[PDB]
Amino acid sequence: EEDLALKQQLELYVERVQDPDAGLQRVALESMRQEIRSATSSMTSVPKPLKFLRPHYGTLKAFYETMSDSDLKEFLADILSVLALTMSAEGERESLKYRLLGSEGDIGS
Repeated sequence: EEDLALKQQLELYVERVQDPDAGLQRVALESMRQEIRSATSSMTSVPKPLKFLRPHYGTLKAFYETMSDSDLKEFLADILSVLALTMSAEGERESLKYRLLGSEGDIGS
């Protein structure tokens, strides 16, 4: 039940990111960043959040393409740069392109 609840939370966060409200978008993106940081600390297995968020990579890419410049854009660029680790085809430099457009936040996080 816990895995299903986490998957439901992830898809709900994606839907809230798709919502036009800037505040809700910021809240969802911050929650996604927090959970990604928490899960990545597990060195013993591929994070489940990545496995659950794999299908939404194209939708998030389109949403990035549809947004105007803003801090939300930088946070979403950081998220997509982190996500490209598992979905970028060999030779597709999406991660670096989104990182150069991302924030100058601490890489180690």
